[PDB]
Amino acid sequence: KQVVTIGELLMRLSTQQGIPFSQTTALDIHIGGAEANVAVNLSKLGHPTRIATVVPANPIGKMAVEHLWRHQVDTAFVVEAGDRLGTYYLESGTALKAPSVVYDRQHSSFARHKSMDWDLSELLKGIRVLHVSGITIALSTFWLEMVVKIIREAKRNGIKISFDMNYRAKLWELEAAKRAYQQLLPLVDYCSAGQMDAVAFFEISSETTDYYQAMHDKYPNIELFYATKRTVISASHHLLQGHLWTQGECWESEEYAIYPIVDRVGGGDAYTAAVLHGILSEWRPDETVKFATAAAGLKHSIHGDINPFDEKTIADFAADKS
Amino acid sequence: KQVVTIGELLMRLSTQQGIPFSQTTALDIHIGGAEANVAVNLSKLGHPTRIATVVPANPIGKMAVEHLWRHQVDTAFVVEAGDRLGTYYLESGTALKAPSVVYDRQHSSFARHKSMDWDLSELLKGIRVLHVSGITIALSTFWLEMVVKIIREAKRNGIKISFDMNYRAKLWELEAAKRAYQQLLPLVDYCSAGQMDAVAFFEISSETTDYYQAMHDKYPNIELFYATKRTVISASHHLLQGHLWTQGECWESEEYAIYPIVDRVGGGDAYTAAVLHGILSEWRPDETVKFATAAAGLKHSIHGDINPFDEKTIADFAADK
Amino acid sequence: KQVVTIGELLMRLSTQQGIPFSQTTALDIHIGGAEANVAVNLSKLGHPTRIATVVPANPIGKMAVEHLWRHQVDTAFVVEAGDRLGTYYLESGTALKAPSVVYDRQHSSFARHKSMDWDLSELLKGIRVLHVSGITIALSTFWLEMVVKIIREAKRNGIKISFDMNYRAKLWELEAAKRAYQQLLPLVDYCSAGQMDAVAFFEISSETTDYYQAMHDKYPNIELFYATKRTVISASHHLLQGHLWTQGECWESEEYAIYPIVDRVGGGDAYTAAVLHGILSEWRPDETVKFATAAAGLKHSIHGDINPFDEKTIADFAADKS
Amino acid sequence: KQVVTIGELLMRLSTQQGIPFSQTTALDIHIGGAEANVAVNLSKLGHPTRIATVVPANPIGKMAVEHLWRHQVDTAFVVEAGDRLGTYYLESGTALKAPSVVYDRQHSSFARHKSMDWDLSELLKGIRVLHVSGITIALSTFWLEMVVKIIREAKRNGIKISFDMNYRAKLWELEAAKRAYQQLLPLVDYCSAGQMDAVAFFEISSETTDYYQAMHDKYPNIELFYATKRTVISASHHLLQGHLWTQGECWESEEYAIYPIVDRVGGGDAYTAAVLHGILSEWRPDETVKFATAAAGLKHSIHGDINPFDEKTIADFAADKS
Amino acid sequence: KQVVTIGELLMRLSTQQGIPFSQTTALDIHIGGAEANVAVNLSKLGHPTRIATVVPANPIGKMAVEHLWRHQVDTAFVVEAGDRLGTYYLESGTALKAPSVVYDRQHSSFARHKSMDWDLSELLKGIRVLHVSGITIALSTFWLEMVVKIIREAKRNGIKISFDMNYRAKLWELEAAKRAYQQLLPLVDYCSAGQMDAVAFFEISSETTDYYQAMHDKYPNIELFYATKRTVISASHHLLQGHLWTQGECWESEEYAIYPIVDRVGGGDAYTAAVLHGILSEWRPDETVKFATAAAGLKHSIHGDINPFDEKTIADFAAD
Amino acid sequence: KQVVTIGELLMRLSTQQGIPFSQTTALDIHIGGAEANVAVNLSKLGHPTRIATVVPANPIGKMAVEHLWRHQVDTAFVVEAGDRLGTYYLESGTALKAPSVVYDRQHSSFARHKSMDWDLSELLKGIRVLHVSGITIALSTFWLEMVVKIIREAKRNGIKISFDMNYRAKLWELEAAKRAYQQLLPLVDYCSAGQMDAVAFFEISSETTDYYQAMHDKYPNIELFYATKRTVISASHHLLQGHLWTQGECWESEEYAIYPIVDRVGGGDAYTAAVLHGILSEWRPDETVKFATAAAGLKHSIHGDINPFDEKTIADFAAD
Ligand SMILES: [Cl-]
Ligand SMILES: [Cl-]
Repeated sequence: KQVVTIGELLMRLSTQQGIPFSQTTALDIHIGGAEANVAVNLSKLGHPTRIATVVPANPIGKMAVEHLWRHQVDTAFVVEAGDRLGTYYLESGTALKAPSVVYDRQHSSFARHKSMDWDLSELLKGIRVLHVSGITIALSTFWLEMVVKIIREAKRNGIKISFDMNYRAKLWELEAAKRAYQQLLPLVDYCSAGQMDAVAFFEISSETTDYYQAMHDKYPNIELFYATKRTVISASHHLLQGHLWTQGECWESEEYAIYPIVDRVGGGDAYTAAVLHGILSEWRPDETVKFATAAAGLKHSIHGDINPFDEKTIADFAADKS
Repeated sequence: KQVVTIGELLMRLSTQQGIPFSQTTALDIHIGGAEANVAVNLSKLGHPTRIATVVPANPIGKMAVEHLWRHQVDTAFVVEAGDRLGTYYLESGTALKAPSVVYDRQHSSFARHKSMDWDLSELLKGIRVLHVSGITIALSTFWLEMVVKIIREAKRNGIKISFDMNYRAKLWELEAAKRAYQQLLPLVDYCSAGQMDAVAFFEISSETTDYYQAMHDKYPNIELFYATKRTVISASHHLLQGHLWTQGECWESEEYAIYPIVDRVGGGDAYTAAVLHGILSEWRPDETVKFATAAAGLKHSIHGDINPFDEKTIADFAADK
Repeated sequence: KQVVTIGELLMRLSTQQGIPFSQTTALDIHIGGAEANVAVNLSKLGHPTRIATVVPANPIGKMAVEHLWRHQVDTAFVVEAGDRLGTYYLESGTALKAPSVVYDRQHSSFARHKSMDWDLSELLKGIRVLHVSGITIALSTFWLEMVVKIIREAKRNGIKISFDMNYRAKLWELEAAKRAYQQLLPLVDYCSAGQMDAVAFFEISSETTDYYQAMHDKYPNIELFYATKRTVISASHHLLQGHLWTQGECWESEEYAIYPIVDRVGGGDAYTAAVLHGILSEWRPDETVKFATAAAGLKHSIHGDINPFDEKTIADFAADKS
Repeated sequence: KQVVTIGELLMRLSTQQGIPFSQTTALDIHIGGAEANVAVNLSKLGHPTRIATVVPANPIGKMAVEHLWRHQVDTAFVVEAGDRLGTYYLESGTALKAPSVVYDRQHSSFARHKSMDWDLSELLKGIRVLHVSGITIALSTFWLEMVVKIIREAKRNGIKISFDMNYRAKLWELEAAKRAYQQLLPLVDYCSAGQMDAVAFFEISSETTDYYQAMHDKYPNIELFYATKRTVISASHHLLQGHLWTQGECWESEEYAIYPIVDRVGGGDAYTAAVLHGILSEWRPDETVKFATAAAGLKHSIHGDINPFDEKTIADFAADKS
Repeated sequence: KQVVTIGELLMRLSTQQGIPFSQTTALDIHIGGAEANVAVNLSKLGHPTRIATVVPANPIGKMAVEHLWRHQVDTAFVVEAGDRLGTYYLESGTALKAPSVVYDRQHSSFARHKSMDWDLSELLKGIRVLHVSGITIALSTFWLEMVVKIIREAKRNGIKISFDMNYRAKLWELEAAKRAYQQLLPLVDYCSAGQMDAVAFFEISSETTDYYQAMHDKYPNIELFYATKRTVISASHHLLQGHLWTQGECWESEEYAIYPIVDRVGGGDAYTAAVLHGILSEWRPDETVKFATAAAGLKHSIHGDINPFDEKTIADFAAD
Repeated sequence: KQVVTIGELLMRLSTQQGIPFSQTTALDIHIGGAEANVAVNLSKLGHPTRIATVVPANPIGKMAVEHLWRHQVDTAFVVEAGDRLGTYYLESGTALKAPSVVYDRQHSSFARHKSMDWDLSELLKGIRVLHVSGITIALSTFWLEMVVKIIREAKRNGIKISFDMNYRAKLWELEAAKRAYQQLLPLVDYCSAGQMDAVAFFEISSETTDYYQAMHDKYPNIELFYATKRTVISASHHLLQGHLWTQGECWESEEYAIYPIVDRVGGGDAYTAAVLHGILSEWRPDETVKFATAAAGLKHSIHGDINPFDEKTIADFAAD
């Protein structure tokens, strides 16, 4: 089954372990972006994927396109426009010192794009699932409205809608995010959202124990919720457990202890891609949460945004756990 | 003798020798900017310098400021504002393949700045020379008009004005630049301008042999012109010779053959700083052009934007070859 | 215009400049191979390409496959078989000291392969040119035989044949190579071959000034020959000039001086790809040889096997010299 | 408020993780020195600092000076003389293998210096605290007596005295050290001393649980002691807890678990500088000890000798652990 | 006391921490091999060592030889032949991700060797201990029979036989290996072998508790058994404890917690060499097991196959 | 034929190309020293060599020793003593910018040595040639006198004396040097010296054209002189030609243009070892000067102090 996604690619520029911005003489490059990571990760698990996106017509934009080709993501729907690819700087963290990020994504070709450049019948042909996150819709009114527009056209073709809340304080205030999420949520089939999202965006009280049930109660259209519970002990030591709620039941993976941590970035996108894989493969929910959590766990040992492992490697690891 | 400059600092991100953008997995970092480079270079030669500039209040902007501290450039007139430090990417060149650049300087804190945040009584106190380049005035109407205002105030106080043409095609059209240069040129004392500048912006004829003389006729206020003549044989082999015109005569250094080339970036800025150093030390024109060309030559052997050598090292090389 | 090729992919393991094997602590990796480099270089110039080849079903085989995806070479006709990817070690050379190689390509999946795993009608569907080199047919009788079949099949379909003599002493002795070449030569349209080839394989006396006219006389079928004239001054200083002969006239490029030299490997494949490009573009001879020599010259400035430049970048450089 | 310090700068030359001296092909460089590190760290926190020190008038000595500039420590009192900058080699440690050091600091300019080249009225002008360590006074009888002469001039002018025991087996015998310490301690206001110090140098029975109270009885002039309690589990796993004793009370921070460890070097200097910052800002004991332990903890995540964090970053971290 | 060994050297090509094969642009080089590592590690502890082995006459073969010179192993019995040095690729593991290997050792000079190029009275001259492992004998029948001949001759001379089982499933079948081990075990004095070995090759039921006693009973010729008990929590966290059995008593070290892990490769070879060192120095069994476990644990902190520490350093750590 | 040398090993710490001291964050390590380089280079050409030297008993001293083991130089005559290994820093040079050096060799274990810790009969056993340079004798009166003492014992045993003037202004003034050279020269068989040496230390006038003949006249015991003529165009472009004088003739190699230059350090030592190799192999002078000049030329392409090429590789290059 084929999947389409919508999202911005960024170049991440990272310091080496133990080196602060103020002492760095070189930066490691990684191409990534929430939705693009999900496309790459899905393609790793055998799903043909495609992404509607925008890059500048320069060598840096071309690196982003090359990243897609390398991981076999269809680039037919990459549009060339604007003046720059967005970037961010990441200062490595270890032990007591948390990673630190400086964004430089504003004014990017994507963020500034205001032109309807996609033939929807074409973008959506043969597609089973459409995936997008709250990062994209936060970038601008044009993007919020474009995404809704595309969601609706997809729903009319019976395409399933996957939505990753992915709230980023750095991108918008809780109230604006909330207004926007309330326009998307009634249109979603599969939703990545956790307890914090429940309280901030679903009017759920911090008090309620079964928040997934109350989230479904508010938006009965949502068949399935998925997220990880992360316990941050330090920048080098997390506990990680997958949750997947559907049909009135929460299914949980085993809890993994991850230490040390090579690179947590994209850990969430690995999880998301792995859940969608299980759904598309029509697995039982226990099988899906177990596989997806193993995938996200393994991603933490790999520098860069995307998860390099094939399905067999992930499955084998999930089976050793039990 | 103190020198003040005005300009934007950029972070350069470079590939390693022989590696194209498409295969690079890491980029080397260097902080620089034409006027900032001149400031640093002058500091290395014993001149207290300061710079009026703008950076974001984030760790990346802090990197630019720390670069100034490291090289003993006064930072009291650095202004924090905006959301980003401008950058550019540089793909290494060697042999037949020229270096290649991709700018990402737009929307920088400096470029977007529209606020008069400099106390001029303070900025210009104790100052002997003010230096600025054509890159700064190409960025916006505000910077063009801001530099003009500081210039006029500067002259009022008997401060000498050093102006580096530094036309960049990727910043503006010849016509726009021409109009702007026409506002600055009448205010300049020491001008870094070459043969293509004379044709381009001085309305000088292409045929004319004594361009410096004719440029001076056009703007009699300009006491001295300085440039290098670069012969580009390959990305790894240049010939370099310094020119310095004043009082009706061109003075020229010996011609250096530079090969291979480690990093030509900031080579012009090393020249510019070394010329200014000579003027400030009241050297003769022959001593100055000689010293400055040696400085520029040595810079080509050093990765990054600034010239690491002290006067003695530069002078010993110049007197050597 | 599509091109298909046949050839082995190797992993090159290279020392850094000034570091001999005996002092090296790390080796840089590059994937490459004469035909694959031509494929990749043609793709860089806008020609859809595909390649018939063999790699093991392991992570190292996979790296060769990923190399192809990265550069948009079709991999549908990559076959997975055998036990190892061929490799070779390269010790960098500078100034008086020449580069030095230790091959480790024996027993590669490609070299060992004895199975007819290609559907010829699929492989040649929509193909305007078939390219292959002396390396491939030297590897075994199976490969010589396979190349012959495929050419005869291509020839019947109106497909042009491109052939790189690419004689390698390490792979076979003159006598064997010559008998092999004598089967292919009457079937070639475009031929990369130089004076040593003429003397070695075209039966031409070394006393003949115009060897190209004589080689053409031996084989009136070959519509053009191409090659570079390399003057080795040192490991860091070469002169390079392109030749292209067709219809009774040798056309020459300017002679470039190349110093220093970053990486000469694949310079010949850059030249080949560029010449084929000019042919498929139906350019004039003087334009082609000018373009292709610039391409090959620029390639010397880039680590690894393939030429990273686009057409406009090469053509801009070619037009600067004169 | 302004601080003066006295001490030698060293160039540290470090192997990479997991690489022993016998296999290293490059060494990473860091400039440091107990007192110099304290100066840099104070300056990070807003305190103008200056340092009386000696370096050779050569490019290596210059690196030491440029390190001071970069971190805005006043260099007006750096004296150029002698033949060499002291160095030491540090072999990385991880897990069971402890870091290993080899000093190459004898015969340095600082070590051999015998000249009184500092105008004291200028050196002590506008100063509130003078800081020095047992490292400096161990280097020579000249430095021992020079530090004594300065502290005495300082004390006349109403300046507080900060002393860091910092006993080094490598530098001297306990008894000689003991005798030197007996000259300094009666003269100190703020002492960095642990229980090891208490037993070895303050003649406090190792039975004694409240060693600070006994140390105070011995030296009633000492207003407050400070130190970290370090529990070494391995070279990659330490527990760290700050202690600060003043007017009859010991005040503790939370105990931090640090793992892995990036670079413990200079962690004590980060603690020392943080404590002094708190003393200078007139914070309460519990504030200072909490802030300083956090500063020291974070330093462990950074390669090199100095702490790169600003006050807000440190304060925010400290506030999160509560 | 001098030690001789027999074994193949391989070049290991490794990715850096956190980098998969698919993204690596360079590979770090390490020379090693089970028996070659034991030889180097013994030399580190003051024992003159030598190794019977085969490398190609090319620059890569030469790297293997210079590795031996660097570490003062005698190379008089290195033979040059064949076409290639065997290699393998190692993809780093950290935390949940286990390291992974791709072997490229087949058709190696050592593997394809069929020529008896060693003067045995010279190779064994002045030697106190002969060491070899299950890796060598698995490579070819030629090597199996070569090793047997050499053990036979070594025994006539009063030379002690050290054997490391080192079963590698990739090299041969359980049944094929069982039959080789049966010809060797009756000839062994010091044996590196664990509970899995006891069940797989000594025909002991997985039931028996005191497996070493049962192993001794099967082969009363074996004076000492040694092995580590390793508990893998993750790729970055192992527990490690040494065992040494002799005269009907097992002797155990303290259990070490190792984390993170820099490079576990050659950890067992470090253990083997240190045990042999203790035996040759005539230490008590408790000193030996404690010393060798310390040695093995420290090796985990060092990139590469060999243990760079001297006796004093290892001994100081064991005592602290 | 075996060779003994006497000299100090230094650790060289270098910046990478285009990086000045002021911006470097790491330094590359190379072990070397004029005489130690000669010993290593001779070993590469098949001669068993040994070196009398001193290093500290610490891990840095050990790196110097491991360097010798790796290149098969005998270390039985390395003595451990004192507090530090000498070092120097080298700032890379390219094109117009010459490399720049800062020495940190004073107070080294070797520099400060004052104890006769060598059994001369053992040091010289089996030796055909003894080599030393003006660097060693300049370090202290102890080393000057110790070098003479060893030379004399060597001559009593028919050993040939190879001396490399190698005057270094950093180490001593011309007068003191000349004094010392005047004790050594009457004892030398093979001498590395050029025209500047002739004027400076042989008291030849800068008028004489045939300076070697005049130098021989003064010291007829000197069978042959050898040196390179270097023309420095830039830090990345040198011309190099070898000279070799014997039996009243100067033999010159072809002239090599070297560009770019990877690392000139040890270039002279490569020349010296290759010349000695030719002498020991009893080659004709034209064969020797051609081979040695090629050796020295190839060295310029290799990072570090020592020449990695074998004889066949150098000979093949010379023949082109
Ligand atoms: Cl770690
Ligand atoms: Cl170069």
